[PDB]
Amino acid sequence: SKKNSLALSLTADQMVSALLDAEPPILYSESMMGLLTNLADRELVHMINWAKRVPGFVDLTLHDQVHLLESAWLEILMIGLVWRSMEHPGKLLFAPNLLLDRNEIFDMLLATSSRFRMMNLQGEEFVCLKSIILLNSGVYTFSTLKSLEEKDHIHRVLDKITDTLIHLMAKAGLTLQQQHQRLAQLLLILSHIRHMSNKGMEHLYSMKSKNVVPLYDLLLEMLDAHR
Amino acid sequence: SKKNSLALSLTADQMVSALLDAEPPILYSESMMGLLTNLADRELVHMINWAKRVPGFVDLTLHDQVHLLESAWLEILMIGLVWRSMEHPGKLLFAPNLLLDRNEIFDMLLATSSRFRMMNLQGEEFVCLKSIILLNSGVYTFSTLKSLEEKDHIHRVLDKITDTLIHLMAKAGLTLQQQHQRLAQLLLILSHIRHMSNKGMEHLYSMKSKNVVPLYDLLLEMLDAHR
Ligand SMILES: C[C@]12CC[C@@H]3c4ccc(O)cc4CC[C@H]3[C@@H]1CC[C@@]2(O)C#Cc1cc(CN(CC(=O)O)CC(=O)O)nc(CN(CC(=O)O)CC(=O)O)c1
Ligand SMILES: C[C@]12CC[C@@H]3c4ccc(O)cc4CC[C@H]3[C@@H]1CC[C@@]2(O)C#Cc1cc(CN(CC(=O)O)CC(=O)O)nc(CN(CC(=O)O)CC(=O)O)c1
Ligand SMILES: [Eu+2]
Ligand SMILES: [Eu+2]
Repeated sequence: SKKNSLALSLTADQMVSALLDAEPPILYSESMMGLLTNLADRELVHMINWAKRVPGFVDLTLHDQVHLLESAWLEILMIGLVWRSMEHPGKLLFAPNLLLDRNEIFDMLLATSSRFRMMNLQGEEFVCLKSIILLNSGVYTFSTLKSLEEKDHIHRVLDKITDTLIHLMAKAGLTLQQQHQRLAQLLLILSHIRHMSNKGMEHLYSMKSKNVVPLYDLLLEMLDAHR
Repeated sequence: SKKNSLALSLTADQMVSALLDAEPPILYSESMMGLLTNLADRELVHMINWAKRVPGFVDLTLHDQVHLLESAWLEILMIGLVWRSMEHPGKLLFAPNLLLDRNEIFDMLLATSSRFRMMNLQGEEFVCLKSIILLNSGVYTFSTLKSLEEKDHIHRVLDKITDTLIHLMAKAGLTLQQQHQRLAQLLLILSHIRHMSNKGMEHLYSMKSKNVVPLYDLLLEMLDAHR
């Protein structure tokens, strides 16, 4: 209701449950780039559905919902990957039947996955991060009274997810200090994910340009939204 | 000493003073792109000097020092600008004698400046942010025992700057909660600055490619480091 919003009245545990229930279905893959863009294409359908279930999200205009999707899709895909590969050091689990390794975007992705493991990132935190990406990546790329009213909403939901995260950390045995150091640690990693997304976008765009065959519709649509 | 490091033994106020003393000299400008790349070129000299004085920085290898500079230079330039223009709504103060306005990278830069104003960002916080950019932007783009020892250092200094920031906020009248919400707010903005840096880099590169005249040496060197 963007004023009576259900998202602002959710406790930290409620928020966490909602996010966990919203988690998309495990997908499997069906050349190497072709397997990746196929998976990517199919995950995007499920991510559009996932976003609906993210507290605060349906309270924005449809155009703003689409803008956030267009802005954050790769980062979201990437944080998923980085997360799946957390336990496979030197490897990238794109799907259970698609695991690759060591021996550069892929290297940045491996490092990030390592960083997560060394921090021992938790599934409850993961889902928090993924939503922040959704709500934040587009936000300074939307002017008007409605525009700032939308921005103010997103900022309010983001503050709400911060509280959750902080709550989670406190629930586990962590000093106030340790809480704000881990919060900082995790958010700074999203800088790197933005960066990787910008590089992956450039890469994907190259392949499009040098391939003759246009690749999947949805995936192409989310790529074209950038530029 | 990266073990006896002076940076890890600095209190929050000490850290803040050091950062403030390290602040570079006000520069003035001397076509529009030519004025901007000139200023940019001249600021870079002073930023190399500024970095030396950033606690923790001289404790890294020289190659890692250069890598961090090459990685973070535009973001740092941009956070400077965004900060200078905070008080000139709809305008960008590149230098006191170079002020531009409204009527897109520049728009992202204005929005960020607005965001800062609405948050009423403080000079003590500004300098904290600028250093985090320095220490963080390159860090997941450095493998070996020394490599992780460097990473562990940077992470330790970053944790130290988090404490400072949090301290500052507490010093001003802020709830624990307000502290972790503002910390989140500020770090998420660095995602956007990374993003803008990636876009500005692409832009700068275009101008280089379509201009015949090569522009300034230092500036060209920091651009070439990307790619
Ligand atoms: C967008 C993206 C494709 C889709 C990716 C994706 C999909 C789903 C998902 O859930 C998460 C993510 C996360 C990352 C997403 C990719 C990042 C950029 C992309 O376009 C690519 C790649 C790609 C792939 C391969 C696979 N490669 C495997 C192999 O050679 O068999 C096939 C390819 O060379 O054709 N190589 C490179 C470049 N390669 C550089 C090179 O080898 O010199 C990176 C490297 O392998 O380390 C880039
Ligand atoms: C790298 C950079 C030049 C240096 C910049 C800088 C320098 C020092 C510093 O302390 C901070 C920063 C922060 C930003 C830095 C710029 C971002 C990208 C850059 O290459 C540019 C520009 C630029 C400039 C101008 C100036 N422009 C002013 C004017 O037209 O007279 C001259 C130009 O058109 O030649 N226009 C555009 C694109 N323009 C798109 C266009 O107008 O359709 C943006 C727009 O004006 O909103 C891009
Ligand atoms: Eu490859
Ligand atoms: Eu222009």
